[PDB]
Order: sequence, then C-alpha cells, then structure tokens
Amino acid sequence: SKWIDISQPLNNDIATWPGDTPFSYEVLWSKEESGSVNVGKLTMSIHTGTHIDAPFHFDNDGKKVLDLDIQVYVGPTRIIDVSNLESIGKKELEKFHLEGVERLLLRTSSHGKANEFPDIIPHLRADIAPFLSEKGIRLIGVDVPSVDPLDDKELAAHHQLFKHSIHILENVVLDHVADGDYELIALPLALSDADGSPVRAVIRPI
Amino acid sequence: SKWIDISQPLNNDIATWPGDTPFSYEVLWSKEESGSVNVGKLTMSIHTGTHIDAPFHFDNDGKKVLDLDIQVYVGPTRIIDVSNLESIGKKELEKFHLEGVERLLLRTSSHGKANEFPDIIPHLRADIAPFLSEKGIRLIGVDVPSVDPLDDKELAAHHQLFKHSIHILENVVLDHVADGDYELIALPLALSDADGSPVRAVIRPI
Ligand SMILES: [Mg+2]
Ligand SMILES: [Mg+2]
Ligand SMILES: [Zn+2]
Ligand SMILES: [Zn+2]
Ligand SMILES: [Zn+2]
Ligand SMILES: [Zn+2]
Repeated sequence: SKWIDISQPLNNDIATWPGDTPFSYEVLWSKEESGSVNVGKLTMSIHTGTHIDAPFHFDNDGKKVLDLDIQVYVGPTRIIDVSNLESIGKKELEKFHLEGVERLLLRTSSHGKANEFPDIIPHLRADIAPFLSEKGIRLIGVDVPSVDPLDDKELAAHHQLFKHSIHILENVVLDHVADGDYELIALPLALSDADGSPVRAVIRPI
Repeated sequence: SKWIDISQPLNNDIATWPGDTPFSYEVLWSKEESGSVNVGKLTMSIHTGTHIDAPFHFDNDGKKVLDLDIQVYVGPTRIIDVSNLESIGKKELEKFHLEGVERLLLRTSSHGKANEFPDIIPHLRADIAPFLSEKGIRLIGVDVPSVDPLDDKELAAHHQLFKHSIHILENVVLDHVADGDYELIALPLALSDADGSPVRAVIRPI
C-alpha cells in the first residue's frame, strides 16, 4: 500500500498565526547567475503548515525538539471523525473503541483551508489528557492549527497533554482519507533548540 | 526494534556551504512577550544538515520538492562501507551484494563533523548511475554534503543520478550504525517551490 500525504503544501500563500513570520521560499541566486545551481532560502515560523509542538513552545523549562523521542512520531495510528463539535473531551471520545491505540488523529473538518488562518476552531478540553494517557496514547493530531482556542493564553490542552506524555501534531490534512488504522510518519527535524518543527506527515493503511 | 536517528543536529553552529544562507533558529516571540508561547523563526538554506536535493537545485527545468515521489523516501535500504576511497564508482560497488536493493546509503566516514564544512570529500563517479539504476536503486545517500566534488561546477554526479531516476540524500550520519539492511525514512517537507528539503532521516534494523 502507498504512503498518503497528509501535509499542507508549504509555499508563500500559506497562512500563519496573526503577526507571525510570513512563509518565504526564494531563489536568492539563480543557476544563470551562479553558473551551476539555484540557491534558495527558506524563512518560516515553526508553527506553519503541518508541524509538531515541543513543550518549550509553552513552557520555558520544557523539552526542545531534539530532546523529543522519535519513536513517538512513527507507528500505528487510528483516525476518527469528530466533526461538528465545538470542543472535544472525554465525553466525545468515550464512544470510540480506542484500546491498544498509540497515536490518534482527529478529523474535525472544521477549516481545511491552508492559505487562510481560521477565526475559530474546535479545541480539545483538558480532561482529554488523562483519558487518552490511560489508554496508552502518546500522540494526538488535529486538522486545525491548535489544540487550544485561538485566543487562549492559558493553553490548558497543550499543558495537560504534555503533562500526560501526549505529544502534539497540528494542521494535518484528513479530508481525503477514511477513518481507520494506518501507520503514521510525522518526524520533527533534528532542531537542537526549537519550540517545534514542521514535518512531512504521511500515512499508509494497515 | 527502535528507530535510530541518522540526522545532523540543526542549530546555529552547524556548517553550511560556502555562499549559502547561515542557519538561524531564533525565538521570535518569547513567552514573556506573547503572554503564552515561545514562537520560533527558522531561516536556512535547504542544503543544511541532513537533506534531500530536488532536481531544480541543478536543473532549471527539474522537479521541485513537492513534485517528488514520497514512496522513494520510505522503505528498505541497504547500508555499506566505502571508507578510505577517493571516489566511488562502478568498480568499487561491484564487490557488494546489491540484488533487489531499492535504496543505498554509503558510509565514507570521511568527515562526520556537522559544525565544520569539509575541504575535500569522496565524490561519486558518473558511471555509478547506470550501474545502480540497472539494479533498481532509486535513492542514493551519502554521509557527506555532496555527491560531487566540492569545487565542481558541472555536478556530473547530480545530473547523471537524476538522468537515471536516482534520488539524492546528503549529510546522513552513519558512523554509529552497522552495515546491513534497514527500513529508511527520509521525507522532504511539502515545499511547493524548493530546490530541496531538510529531512529527519531515521532507520530501523530489519
Ligand atoms: Mg555552469
Ligand atoms: Mg515548570
Ligand atoms: Zn504549533
Ligand atoms: Zn500548538
Ligand atoms: Zn544538497
Ligand atoms: Zn547535492
């Protein structure tokens, strides 16, 4: 079975958090100019497109990207539909059979426009974290830019998730994939000091 | 079996090519400033650390990163030792068992210092490409910054490899891994317009 891309295309039209570094890929020096190669430059916010958060993003004493365990970001994953819900917590996830699940992707289908930043999204409620952690879930992914409300300064979901050893993947693209079981790859770059990393998230049906 | 990291750590001390953008990770907004999060800004040449080249790097009409087939960058890989050789071509690879191999990583052990740019490296000779392609090899990886000599402006190996449908992975770290068969992951970011991408390359022993 083929790997399926669930990442947002990265280009100058992609949205960012309000005021954050705009995405920029540019050819600084062309093959015609250099006589051999197109020399590029990439400038971006960490939290652009499909990406993972490190605890340092919301906790000054939290792990940086390179400290994160790579095993978390590769392996069996379950994908479920949680569309048409203002927020997702224990109550909403109790209806799913999640025994033995290690990684969980949530399709909210709430936004899905990579080149616009949403005004509101469905967030995850804090009680989701003990619930998921008890099941053995080590990674949660969402198809929106955040696990907390866009205007929230407390970031209760970010904090509680990492308190329970649950890692965070944001802006996956899931409208073209069915619910069910897959193998996931969503590896951070080896960034020694960073608060997160863009990733190429892909999945393969089991 | 656990995944093993074969990527170079990315930080402000990493080496770059002569003439390339220096690597920069900075915290744009501190948690003190934003009131909630540390937000990072990443500026880099795509040919920094462990990365893949897109044909657009050396051919104006070549594919950009997002156009590359993701299947090439995930799957069975063989790792072999080609240390203490000034250059590697058909002659040097004939002695290896490579039947059915799809992806090949070459340990030159020539450099291995991510924070220094080498003065000389072992390059791949152009006759490597028809040889590897005939065996079905779709990806070649090296533990140095280039498949061509550092001062070479023609980039014969880059061109010939692509001419034979062989993709290119550079700056893997292989000094801590044994020869043999593994599963490789080395996925480019979903960069619409780029000449290459940093990757998180990891391997798992069969
Ligand atoms: Mg020229
Ligand atoms: Mg603390
Ligand atoms: Zn984020
Ligand atoms: Zn986040
Ligand atoms: Zn390169
Ligand atoms: Zn190259």
